[PDB]
Amino acid sequence: RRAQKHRLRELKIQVKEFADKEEGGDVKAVCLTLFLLALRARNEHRQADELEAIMQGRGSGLQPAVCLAIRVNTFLSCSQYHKMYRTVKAITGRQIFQPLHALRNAEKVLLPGYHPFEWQPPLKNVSSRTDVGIIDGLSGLASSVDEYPVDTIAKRFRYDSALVSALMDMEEDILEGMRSQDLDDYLNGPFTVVVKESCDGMGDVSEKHGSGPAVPEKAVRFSFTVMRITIEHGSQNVKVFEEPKPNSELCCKPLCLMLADESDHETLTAILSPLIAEREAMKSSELTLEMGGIPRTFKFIFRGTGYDEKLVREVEGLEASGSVYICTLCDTTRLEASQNLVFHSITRSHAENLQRYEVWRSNPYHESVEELRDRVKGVSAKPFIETVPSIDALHCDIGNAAEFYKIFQLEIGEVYKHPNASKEERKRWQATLDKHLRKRMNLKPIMRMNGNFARKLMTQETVDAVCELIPSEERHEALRELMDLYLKMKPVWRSSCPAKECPESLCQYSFNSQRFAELLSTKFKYRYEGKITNYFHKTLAHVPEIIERDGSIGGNQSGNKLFRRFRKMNARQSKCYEMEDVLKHHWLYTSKYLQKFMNAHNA
Amino acid sequence: RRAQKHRLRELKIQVKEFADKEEGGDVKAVCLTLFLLALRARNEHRQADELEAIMQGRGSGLQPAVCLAIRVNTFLSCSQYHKMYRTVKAITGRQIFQPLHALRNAEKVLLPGYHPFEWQPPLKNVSSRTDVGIIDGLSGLASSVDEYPVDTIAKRFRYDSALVSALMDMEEDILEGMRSQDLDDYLNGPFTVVVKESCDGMGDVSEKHGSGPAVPEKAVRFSFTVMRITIEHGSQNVKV
Ligand SMILES: [Ca+2]
Ligand SMILES: [Zn+2]
Repeated sequence: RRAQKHRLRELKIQVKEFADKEEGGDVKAVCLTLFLLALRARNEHRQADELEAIMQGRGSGLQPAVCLAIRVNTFLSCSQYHKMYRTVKAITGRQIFQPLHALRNAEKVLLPGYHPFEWQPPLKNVSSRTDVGIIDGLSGLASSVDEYPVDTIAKRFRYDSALVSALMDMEEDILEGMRSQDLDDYLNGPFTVVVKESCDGMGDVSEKHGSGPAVPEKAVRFSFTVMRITIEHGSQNVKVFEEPKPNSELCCKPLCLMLADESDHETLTAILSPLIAEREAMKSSELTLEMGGIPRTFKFIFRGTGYDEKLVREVEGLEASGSVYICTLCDTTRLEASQNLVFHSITRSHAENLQRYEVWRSNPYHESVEELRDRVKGVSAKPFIETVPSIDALHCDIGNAAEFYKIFQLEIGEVYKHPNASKEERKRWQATLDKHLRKRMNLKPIMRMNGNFARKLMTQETVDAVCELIPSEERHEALRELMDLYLKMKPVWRSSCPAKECPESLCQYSFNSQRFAELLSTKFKYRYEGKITNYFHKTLAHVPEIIERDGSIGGNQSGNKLFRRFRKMNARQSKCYEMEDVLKHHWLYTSKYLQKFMNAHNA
Repeated sequence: RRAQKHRLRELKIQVKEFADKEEGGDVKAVCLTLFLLALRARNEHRQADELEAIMQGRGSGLQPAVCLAIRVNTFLSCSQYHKMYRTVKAITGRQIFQPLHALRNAEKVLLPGYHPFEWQPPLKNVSSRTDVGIIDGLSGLASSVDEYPVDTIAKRFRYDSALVSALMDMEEDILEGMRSQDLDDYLNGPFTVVVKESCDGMGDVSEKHGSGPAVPEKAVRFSFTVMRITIEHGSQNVKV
């Protein structure tokens, strides 16, 4: 290049002097065009569009977000990716991948705390500094010796910044969504965003090959998911964005992680309370953003539905499990639940629960303990988290089949004429049923019940096989009608869109459930022993109100295995940088941008 | 195109004159090196050597063996590799990496038990097949319950297979050494090879998590190592 510079210096002076005498110092672009047409005179057009692509960079360039998605999805550490990059860079001569600092900039553009924004109300008790990332989850606790001891490790994001980064991630999708729904690319807000709210612990995360049992080491995440986005034009609203898979593992963006027990109450609420404060400050605010070159405004709505049963009974203030109070919507006792089957409503709310707890504190009528216990309907603790509860179809049909197995046990028992039996007589009845189902169905019995055995039990042919063993075929007709009502009721909560999929089955729901209640209360009037499952109470009573409220009934070892993967593969030690690392890599794993690049094979 | 051609017709005819007067109708290399010098003075050299590789004729895709090398050296599973391969194929359009078929093909090429060879002695108590690799280390130890009971799993090669495979992939090294130390390629042997051997146990190799410490399971590899290849020609020998 030095001797080429010596042979080409005069020509270089001439081309730069034409550049500054025609364009004004634009030697690069004119050099591009003259070399391009110098190749175009030899009709090698493949190389011409190739040079267009490499000046475009969209050829074999690999924009750093793509290889970042590759490294995150394939679980590569830094040294190995550096090895792969330098080896392919050496063997091809061209630099097809990217180096590490560009990868760090490409990940710094996707973390929380990068884009600017503001809020039309000034967001009381929130620091308006706009470049905060992973902060300490303890919000400045009091870890000194003279204080209450707490040895947990919690790392969190601020709520608003993570919401902002999630919206900036789904920016391109919401652009093409509002294009596809026959509207303009220019449109001010307000976009109203409905957000799923969830929390769950992932059990044990310890890995000890020996040294006895090491540590139980329970931990728990707190996460959210953007469910749907909507917008009006004048008075007509439109769903501008809907999510296809709500409960999947690729759309659960985490706020905070802590290594703590799920039931360790005070530490849990002490870490989770400032995020609650941020949520309630955010409930009555207005976000303003600059995504599509123009400002947009945002309101928000939060649905706390992603909780499980033991946790919602714990963090709202109810009894754990051993009460007479089983319904988290209706105040029906266990006594009345066996008695009244469907005629209830939804009567539990947050503010009245606060009022009931204040009644439990004050005790204004100086009554005794048990009448307080039935007056407040199981309210014992101060409520501190708003939560709208729901169900899932696995618990519904597993409670159904757990009833039905006992129904067939009493049906082979002929217990209507044997008012008592020995327990081992019922064990022999059960064992004859087991031999019977193995000899007819070829089914393998098991004491534990999962969704699989429960789902493959409910067939017309198996209920035919079990009613063929019993005489008095009015019993066969009774279980036939009963199974018919069951299979009618099944795809209602087994559709995920029952307002649209099976509206005929959605209608006549109170009609068929009242029929089935009349069947169980009159014909099979021997199950009435007071034993009733809360799952069954929810399937009988609390179905259609949940349906008209939401419209849906929409993987245990999922977060924990992935958490062990992140902790073991790519992590720093000392228990301080570790949680920041797994939190950051989890947030990078959960981006819509990277997954959208990652599954490009289907196109 | 015709507009900028009209704008730069003087430039085209000017460097046309300069190409005829400097190197005699050599517009291609002159205009190319002008682009290279300009875009390297731009200090954005990734585009520059990309254009250099594409105008030299450097191939985009690569050998299967290099994919095998980087896969082994990074310790990656076939699932994640296949995901990476299909993503780069979907993004780039053209294919650069390889799928698993040619990988396993070049693998069994490089594996022992594939290439023919012979022995001038007949090698008593040794089989005649040249195409057996991995076998049981038990050598037909009947482990029925009526006999002495063991449980030690043992896998092994055949020794001569390992020797000939080690020779065939050090073949390029000994070729370069023969070209370095003043000889030809058309030499015959007998090449004298010095081989040391070793085995050592490694202590526990187990990750027991069902209940903690189950068994200190001790394993042991047995291995060989070449360290010297020589040839004696005429009077003396030479460490090739
Ligand atoms: Ca040793
Ligand atoms: Zn209820």
